[PDB]
Amino acid sequence: MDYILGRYVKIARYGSGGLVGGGGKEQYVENLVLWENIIKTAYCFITPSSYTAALETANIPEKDFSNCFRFLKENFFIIPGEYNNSTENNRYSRNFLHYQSYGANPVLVQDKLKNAKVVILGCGGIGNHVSVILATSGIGEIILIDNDQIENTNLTRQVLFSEDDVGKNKTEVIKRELLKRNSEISVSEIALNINDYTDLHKVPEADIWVVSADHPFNLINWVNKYCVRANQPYINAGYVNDIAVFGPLYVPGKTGCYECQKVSEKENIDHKIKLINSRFKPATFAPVNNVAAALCAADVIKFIGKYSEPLSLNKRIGIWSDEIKIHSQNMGRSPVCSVCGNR
Amino acid sequence: MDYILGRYVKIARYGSGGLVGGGGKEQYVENLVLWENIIKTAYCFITPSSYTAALETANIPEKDFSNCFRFLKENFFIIPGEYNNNRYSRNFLHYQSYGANPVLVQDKLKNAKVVILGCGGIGNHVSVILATSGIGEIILIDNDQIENTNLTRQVLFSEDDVGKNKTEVIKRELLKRNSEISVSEIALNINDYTDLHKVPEADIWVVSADHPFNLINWVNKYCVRANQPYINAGYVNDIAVFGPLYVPGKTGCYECQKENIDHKIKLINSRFKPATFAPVNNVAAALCAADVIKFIGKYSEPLSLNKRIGIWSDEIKIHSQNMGRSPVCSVCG
Amino acid sequence: MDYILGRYVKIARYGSGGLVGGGGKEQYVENLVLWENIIKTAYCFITPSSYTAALETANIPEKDFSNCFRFLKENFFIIPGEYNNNRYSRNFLHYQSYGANPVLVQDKLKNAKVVILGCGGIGNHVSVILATSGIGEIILIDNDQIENTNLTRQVLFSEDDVGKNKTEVIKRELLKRNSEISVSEIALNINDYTDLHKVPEADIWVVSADHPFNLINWVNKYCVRANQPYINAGYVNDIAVFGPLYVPGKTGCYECQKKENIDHKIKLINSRFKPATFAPVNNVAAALCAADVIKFIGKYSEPLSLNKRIGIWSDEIKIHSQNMGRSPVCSVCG
Amino acid sequence: MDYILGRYVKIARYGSGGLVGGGGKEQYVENLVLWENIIKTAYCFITPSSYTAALETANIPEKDFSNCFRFLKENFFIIPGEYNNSTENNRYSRNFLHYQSYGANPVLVQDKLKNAKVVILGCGGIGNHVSVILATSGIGEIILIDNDQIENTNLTRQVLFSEDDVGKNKTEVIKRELLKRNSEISVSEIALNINDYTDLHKVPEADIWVVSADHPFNLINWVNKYCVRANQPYINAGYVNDIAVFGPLYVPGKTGCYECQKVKENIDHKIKLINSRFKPATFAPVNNVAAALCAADVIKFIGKYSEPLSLNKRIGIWSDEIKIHSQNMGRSPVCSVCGN
Amino acid sequence: MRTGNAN
Amino acid sequence: MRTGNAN
Ligand SMILES: [Zn+2]
Ligand SMILES: [Zn+2]
Ligand SMILES: [Zn+2]
Ligand SMILES: [Zn+2]
Repeated sequence: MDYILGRYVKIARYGSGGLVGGGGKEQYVENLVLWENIIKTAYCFITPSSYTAALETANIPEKDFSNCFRFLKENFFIIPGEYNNSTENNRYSRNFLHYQSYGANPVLVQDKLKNAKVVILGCGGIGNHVSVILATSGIGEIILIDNDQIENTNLTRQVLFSEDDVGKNKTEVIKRELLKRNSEISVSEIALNINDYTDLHKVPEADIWVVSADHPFNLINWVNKYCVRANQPYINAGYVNDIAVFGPLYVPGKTGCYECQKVSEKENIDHKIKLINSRFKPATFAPVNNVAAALCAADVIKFIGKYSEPLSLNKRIGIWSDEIKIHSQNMGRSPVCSVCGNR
Repeated sequence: MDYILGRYVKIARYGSGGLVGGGGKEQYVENLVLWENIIKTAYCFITPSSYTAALETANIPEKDFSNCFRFLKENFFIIPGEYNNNRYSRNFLHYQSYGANPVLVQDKLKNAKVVILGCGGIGNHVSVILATSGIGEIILIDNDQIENTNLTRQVLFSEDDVGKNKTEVIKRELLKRNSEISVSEIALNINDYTDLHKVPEADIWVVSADHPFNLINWVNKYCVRANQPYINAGYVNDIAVFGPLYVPGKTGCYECQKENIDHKIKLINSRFKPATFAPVNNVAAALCAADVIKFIGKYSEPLSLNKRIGIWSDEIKIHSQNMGRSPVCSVCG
Repeated sequence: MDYILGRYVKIARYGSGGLVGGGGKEQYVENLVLWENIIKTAYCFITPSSYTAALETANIPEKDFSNCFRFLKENFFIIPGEYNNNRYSRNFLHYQSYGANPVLVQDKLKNAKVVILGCGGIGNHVSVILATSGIGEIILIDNDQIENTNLTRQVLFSEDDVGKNKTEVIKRELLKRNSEISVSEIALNINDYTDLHKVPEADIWVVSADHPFNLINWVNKYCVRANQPYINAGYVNDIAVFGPLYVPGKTGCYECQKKENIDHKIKLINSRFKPATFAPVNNVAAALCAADVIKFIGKYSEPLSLNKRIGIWSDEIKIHSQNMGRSPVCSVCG
Repeated sequence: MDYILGRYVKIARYGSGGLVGGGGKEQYVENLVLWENIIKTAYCFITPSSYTAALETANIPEKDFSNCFRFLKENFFIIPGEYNNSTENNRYSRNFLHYQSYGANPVLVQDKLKNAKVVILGCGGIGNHVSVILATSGIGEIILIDNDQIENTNLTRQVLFSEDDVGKNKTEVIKRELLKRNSEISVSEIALNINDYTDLHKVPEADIWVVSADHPFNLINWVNKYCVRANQPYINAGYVNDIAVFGPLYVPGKTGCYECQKVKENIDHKIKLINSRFKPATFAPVNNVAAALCAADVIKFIGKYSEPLSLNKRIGIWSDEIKIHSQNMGRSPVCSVCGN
Repeated sequence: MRTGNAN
Repeated sequence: MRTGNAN
């Protein structure tokens, strides 16, 4: 069995030794002689080589080679050579490097993506962006669920839409834009907006529901109730004005649900509150929408792909746009929950 | 002068009083009587109203009405009626919520010129947000063709487009989206420093190209000597990076803060391809676009002034590296 | 298999023989012949050596050498050469001295999450120990602002920080000190039992907020039902207190071992209560709390406060332990 | 002639009667009637009140009031009303209930601190922790003595240091950090390591020397000898691996000194090599314990409101079992150093 | 000791 | 304890 050095690894002389790899897996090795040995060993695996065929090629002690080989293999800097057959004319080539860097066999991850079915419940700015990431990452089946028409004020965040698309159904437009980008995948549309809780029975079972429609106010509560009963994974994403929000990612039997961590009367002011709130329109900002959409999609890809833990497991995550700030809200499982208890 | 309640204000009974606003400016008012007075006050401004008319209309004590009015004014929950009004309608809500006059912001965007230096994943996303936000002129600079592998991160590109100039395809998709803007293409990759003189002066340069492996250093030196604002955005594998935003004389710049081993490293690094991942690409690009919009709009401080900001994707993490001005930096001062 | 003498070993001539070791493992060897045989044996392992090779190197009988060897090995005065492998270097000697492999302990810390429920005197001191020891994720929970009065014992805070949120400033200061870790903040004070649901699952919760007076009773009850390990620390005026370290299914809980006009008067007096805070007392509670957390997660030594509430006096030379073992009749558990 | 109930007093229904006070002074009163009377009495002093004014609001006979009053007074559960004449906003006010509970006037303790001078000899782990406590409690002048620079391994115990401070002198960084926390005090630094005994003459006179420097092995023997000759008070603090150690606090003419209770060629070579390789198994919790209790003794020694624990004692606190022990270090008239 | 912790 | 302090 051959191993091969991942193309996503880089190396720098730093401090006393150097750095190996880049991004989150980047390792600072303080020992010069160790760092030096790691690169001599790495170099032996540029070409797909079994441990000893690569060993017969280096000029360091056999036991020293093992330490360095252990470091490289554990950090996924070298990988099984089988992991490296994407046709090279394979569209998902750059995605394959991602999967490899997490220690996964990218062909198996890709196949899970191919076999998955994702419901996009809401086709606004978040649905737009999530659906396109998913299509181009090769999710095999996407069901678009929205009954809204395109408006000109939409064009600021809703990335798939042209000026000429104003007036069309969002779902019809998303679908053609998706099939322009990946003709291999399957897209269907349901002309529906959830207004009853019973409307949710019209939503088909899928690997996951991506829930972004904010109307009505308690859409998420119905979605959550329905999905806990139906054993149906979902992820929520959205924004509150300038804050981008994603999570929780609900996984039946595994995570907490939306309700786990959850425990006016004067009529003259109750009416004032309801008018003020009826007039509400979010201070939409495309960068906010997009960060929310992007992280939601990453978690969908990880959830289906299985090669890394999604970030929004047991958490609702808020990213601020006018400060450097991420804050999570606890949505871990409560044994006293009124929705997902079931025991 | 009239005031009006912003459409972005939401109100909720909460705790011992209630919430007023949403997002970063969300305010928790511990006192119920106060919260109820703020509501009565805000209701007076649903349609534009002067301070005196609303004092009469809200039937509450002057000392209480004045406190609630100042509260709402200070948080830009009510704003001058003159700031109220449209394809950028929603953006206007955003600018209003920072206490800007949105017409004046929009005018600044309409009259700006932005260089997109690199038209891969980051440039794609940034250019589309800038275009749909109303930046008046966009100059795309890249000489690469579209490849099938591009389609995972490069949102503007279709299958029919593999083979064509990146710059070409970006331009027509930007113009299908916002026709009111003007898009220039410059068929150029920066293979020597001298090349930068071809990149035109602009309000800002967005610098996204990761070719070669020393480009930001070249760009830094040029924009320093040429009094040219720029912003960097990229990724290191699974980490999204944006910043710093360099402002001539106002901020810091990028440079403020054995043999047989050597050919081995050089070779390995020569084989490097980044582990790209669209969600990461999109995060870096979105936050870069926000900073560009803030820089030219002037309504809020861009996040990456004096900072290089990383966002991780395998964990919940933002981190900024200090890049404030150095008295003894080689490059500036 | 190489063995090596740990660097924390110390030897001195004393009484009839001498001392081998330093600290709690220090041993008085009365027999001078045996003491000398121990040192001649230790000497063969100053640089790492296999048993057989050191035996040939030492000029003492196979019988004595085996014995002195086992003496050194069982006291972790000599350790496997592999344990000898840096930021965490002095912690490394600490783990070695307990017979642990430092890198394996360090990996357990790296992989742990700790909730710091309360970001005053104790939280300040606990969180900085945990962060610089390499605890991987720390969750800071407090809704308080820093006051000029905090500075006496809230060591991470400065006059320039007066007015900012404690969580925000702790995070900055923890990250200045170890950029390798992750720190989270939750802007929350526990003013009702219900608020404990906002506090996430962790390896252990470090509980130390002065108010509400019955916060530890709410925490105890929440943690038993949630199966959440927690440790309490604080003080009763001049007495430093830490413990119990509650471990689901394993220890007792905080509740296990324990007139009209008067109750009114008692209630009034007690409601005016302010503790006689003193940084030394605070820092002692916090340090020994943090030691129990590191031991609890690192699994190299028994935490002291398992089943125990421990008081260290500051005006007397005195430590006293109260037994908090499981009770079948406990109102919360059992 | 007003008395006030201290805020630090708590009472508890417990056992047959109940508890009065919290901490070292906690008293269990077995008799429910007497304890109820102590409550009724304490309640009369919630507001600043003379004995007779308080008595006037008591509903108990005078003999019982009087006994309960004397009980509260002797334990400092009630204190002179003027001892409470701070501002709740004074930077040092937290500590003030601490002083009150020992029967001291906080204003006066605080004045003693503000006028004191403390030499910190050794700016490692112990020095870091002692000096911030001392700085934030209001010791008026702190002189920091160390020639070492900050490395990366320091960061486990050396609380005032950050990653950014690596390469810098310990004294400069400590000074920057102490003045950030308390800009009302004075901090000076001397760039010195005690290499020879003679070097000790370069260390200034002060109220007390806090001695925790890292090298040589016999630094305390030097410091002891010097301080005995110079009539200089000092406190030693440190650790022996997992045991936190503080004491003795040496007071000229009053306490014993360090040397007071001091009781083969090849083998000796081996010992000497083994001992030259020695490096302590440092651990922040142990460091922090030793430093805290050292600082406590320094504050009491200068503030004068309670007796330092380590007078005539070297005190050990174990970290892997529940154990404190003291070593007798009282005066020997026969001592080689401070004797005859 | 016999009484509860302040914090 | 029976040996001198490290620092
Ligand atoms: Zn639930
Ligand atoms: Zn510069
Ligand atoms: Zn119990
Ligand atoms: Zn003596």
